Amino acid sequence: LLSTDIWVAALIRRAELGGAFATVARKGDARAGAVLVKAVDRREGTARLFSEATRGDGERFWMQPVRSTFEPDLDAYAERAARIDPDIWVVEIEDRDGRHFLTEPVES
Repeated sequence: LLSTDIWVAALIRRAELGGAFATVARKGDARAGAVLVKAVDRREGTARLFSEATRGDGERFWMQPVRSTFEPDLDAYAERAARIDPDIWVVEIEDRDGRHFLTEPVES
């Protein structure tokens, strides 16, 4: 369907327009690479990590494959994810409200 780099450009653009700091921490495969999104809440001093999942009808949503108030656990997960999948993208978003700027549904 849509090349990952196009989707990543839209996410970065949206986050930057919202006042967040958004950067590509790992540039994966342009056309079909999976994406990890690390959303850091600057105010609460906490962070979340989102990975891709699908519903029994093919609809895309975001799941949290690891949950921790200790940010280095999310960094440990991202490093392992890039060994498991060398085509993976990692996008880090730093926002005053911890917004992830994702348009697809998210698992709380």
